[PDB]
Amino acid sequence: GSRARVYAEVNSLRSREYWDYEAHVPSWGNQDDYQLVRKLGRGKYSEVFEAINITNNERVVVKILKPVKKKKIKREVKILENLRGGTNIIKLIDTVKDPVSKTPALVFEYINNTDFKQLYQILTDFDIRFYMYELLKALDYCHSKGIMHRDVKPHNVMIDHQQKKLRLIDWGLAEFYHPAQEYNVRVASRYFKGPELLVDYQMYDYSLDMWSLGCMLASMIFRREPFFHGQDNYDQLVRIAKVLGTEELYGYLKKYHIDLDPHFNDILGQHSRKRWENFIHSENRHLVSPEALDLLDKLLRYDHQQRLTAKEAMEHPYFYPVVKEQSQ
Ligand SMILES: CCN(CC)CCn1c2c(c3c1-c1ccccc1C3=O)C(=O)CCC2
Ligand SMILES: [Cl-]
Repeated sequence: GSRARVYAEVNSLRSREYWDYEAHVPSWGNQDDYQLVRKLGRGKYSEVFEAINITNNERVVVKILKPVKKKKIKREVKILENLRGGTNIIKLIDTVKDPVSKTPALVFEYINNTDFKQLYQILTDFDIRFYMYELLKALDYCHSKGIMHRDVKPHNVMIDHQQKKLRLIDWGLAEFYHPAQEYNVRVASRYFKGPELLVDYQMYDYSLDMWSLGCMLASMIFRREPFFHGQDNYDQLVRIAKVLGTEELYGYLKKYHIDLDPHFNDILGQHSRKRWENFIHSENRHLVSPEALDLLDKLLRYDHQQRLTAKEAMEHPYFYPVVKEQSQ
């Protein structure tokens, strides 16, 4: 099977209530305290608004949750509440309901997000390190809290590039990691889906997020965003395999006794593992360092279990400038 190398027992060592989100009973505050100001976005299961808490004028984000089973709501809420105070995890300010419809909404702290599409083409090397480190803090935090985000992607990484403030948002796909639990591979967003998802390996873990983060890192340092630009989940793996190599994919599959969806036979082709330096060009050269590549190489590994953990990634020399700057 497969087990997270870290935080594999977080949840089992905690009270069941910590992870038994289905048993979680949110205290649903009154959404009437919030004035929706503007739609910020809409997901499959929610719409998100900038809002003002009219009681204290606090600008917040209200994520109005769509008619999904309350299980997923409880999951997100419980996860968010478990992650409360987690570094760079979006702060769930409150769980509120329209007091009449009882439609639940999550109130999050407001972040002035810098559009990642533009941001990622202008990040400096240090910025990337900085933000990746910030994101890793969130991931290490949530992983340490027994939670996989499972949808790490730029759209879920709010970066206020003015305040250098990063929040990992949208915990709606997040799940508690329980060793040996088989999870839905229909998580994350295509370009950020780890190979494990793409090969329907359900016994994944926090390291899925590290793949996604690796994808983000790759996109940031290489400025190819998304870095692995699959046209669909199949092609996503092909795109990955075109970089990480098909023999390496097969070794991964073999290690986890994964058999490919046979549809991959006629599309994976045969691809040598590419040197990450292959992605360096004049316009990203300044973002790419051996340390970045080494880190990336250790994140974008098929073998989810061999990917760096968030903490390991944070410990990677690539972030030394950030840590050094953090201290000094
Ligand atoms: C405003 C910038 N969009 C960029 C994609 C993020 C919108 N967006 C979402 C969420 C949250 C946000 C958001 C923006 C600012 C602060 C806090 C939050 C959230 O919690 C979700 O949960 C569900 C998906 C959408
Ligand atoms: Cl799942």
